[PDB]
Amino acid sequence: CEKACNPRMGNLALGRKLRADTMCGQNATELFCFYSENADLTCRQPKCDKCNAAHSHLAHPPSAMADSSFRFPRTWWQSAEDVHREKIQLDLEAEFYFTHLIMVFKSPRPAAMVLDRSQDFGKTWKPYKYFATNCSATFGLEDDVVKKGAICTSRYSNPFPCTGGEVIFRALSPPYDIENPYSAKVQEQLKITNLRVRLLKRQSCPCQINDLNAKPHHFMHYAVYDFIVKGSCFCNGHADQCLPVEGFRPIAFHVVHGRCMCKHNTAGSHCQHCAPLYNDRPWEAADGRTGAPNECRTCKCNGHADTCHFDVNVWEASGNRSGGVCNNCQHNTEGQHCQRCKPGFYRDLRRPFSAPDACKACSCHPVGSAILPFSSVTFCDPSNGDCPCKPGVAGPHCDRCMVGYWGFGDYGCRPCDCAGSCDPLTGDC
Ligand SMILES: *[C@@H]1O[C@H](CO)[C@@H](O[C@@H]2O[C@H](CO)[C@@H](O)[C@H](O)[C@H]2NC(C)=O)[C@H](O)[C@H]1NC(C)=O
Ligand SMILES: *[C@@H]1O[C@H](CO)[C@@H](O[C@@H]2O[C@H](CO)[C@@H](O)[C@H](O)[C@H]2NC(C)=O)[C@H](O)[C@H]1NC(C)=O
Ligand SMILES: *[C@@H]1O[C@H](CO)[C@@H](O)[C@H](O)[C@H]1NC(C)=O
Ligand SMILES: [Ca+2]
Repeated sequence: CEKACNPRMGNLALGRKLRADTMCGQNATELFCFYSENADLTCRQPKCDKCNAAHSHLAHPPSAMADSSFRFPRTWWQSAEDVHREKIQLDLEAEFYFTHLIMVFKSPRPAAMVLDRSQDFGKTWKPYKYFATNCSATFGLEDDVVKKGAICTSRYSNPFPCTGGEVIFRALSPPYDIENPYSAKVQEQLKITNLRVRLLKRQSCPCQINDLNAKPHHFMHYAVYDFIVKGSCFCNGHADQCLPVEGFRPIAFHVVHGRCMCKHNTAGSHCQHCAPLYNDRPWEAADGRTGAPNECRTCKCNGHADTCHFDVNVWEASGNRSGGVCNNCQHNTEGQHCQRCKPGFYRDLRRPFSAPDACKACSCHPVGSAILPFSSVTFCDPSNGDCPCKPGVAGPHCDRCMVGYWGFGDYGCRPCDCAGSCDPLTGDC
């Protein structure tokens, strides 16, 4: 995934549970009929059949909308008899991009219905598009067939055709197809966790029943062949392939998954984060317009840290060039970039600094080593490991009397008046 990228588009309906308030034949078996019209608007002979939820070959559950839209016999969900207020809802186990919807009614399309989304797993909902035979009379909204931008539409509400009639909504409206698809403005429109259809009123086939040997009956019910929800895994443009989301058990389908295989040194379920060691500059979504990747930059830690965090104060201090700060410096290092050895250690020039043994422990003798005020312990020079010795004490470790001194002790070494080479133990010449 070199440049800005995106996973494959697909029907989010597949593999997931579509829910509906009701379905025909909930209790016992039920006779049901369908009525459509021909060119002369005369009612056709109604195909009738039995419905029963307990049996697969008679049931019409909501899941019949999420199945393949091209199988041997067409399948459809069918609500209980005599119901107007109905709701179809699709809950997603993660955040996905929703681009455009296609419903396909077997019965006549509803005289009124609305579509909306939840961006926060069902806590809140916000409209997408209203549908009615008259937007002004039903919802007090303008019709987009005239207003060219309205939120309501009668384009998909005509009783004819009484069967196979489709309802459609496209999130990628003229304003949203241009510009960067990952911008804040577009995410507001595309990103969703749920998708809900609320049917408000049924619609009877207004065809002429002249050729009918019997009056219409057992038809007051909703019916939908397919609930095609085109969309894709959301990854902020830092991925082109997704795996299953943790804890998700799907139900002959081509399922769309949500867990992003993140690229561009990003991380998180949707690449919203930077990789743990790549917080040197602020995260940013890939630019679909520009095609720019906007990939996370690594922190400099000299190989003494595997994690780091951004810092706006350090960021501005560098001149907006770098702001990473290494977390939990390993190998006895200390710096912001783990670039120095801690006190009580020093640079081992024999080794490279990136090496684990870059810093070597100090061997300052506790008694022979002098201590500075406002400190209770001696630490060696980090550059060469030389400890500051008390008077008369010598060496890099201050662990023995200087030449010409004796009586190693907590106050250094006494000068031997030989003078003359000393025996450091007794002071004899
Ligand atoms: C939608 O609005 C109404 C309801 O169907 C209808 O418009 C009526 O008739 C004329 C046509 O423009 C309007 O001036 C009246 O105010 C409406 N009367 C009522 C009682 O609503 C028409 O069916 C539709 N078309 C529109 C409004 O253009
Ligand atoms: C990089 O941009 C500027 C420095 O050139 C940083 O300061 C920002 O300045 C802009 C105006 O140019 C303001 O709108 C921002 O509010 C400033 N940021 C802050 C944190 O005060 C800016 O911070 C840097 N980039 C980022 C992402 O912080
Ligand atoms: C099934 O019967 C019960 C009454 O005991 C009640 O739920 C209703 O009449 C039937 N169910 C539906 C969904 O209509
Ligand atoms: Ca179907």
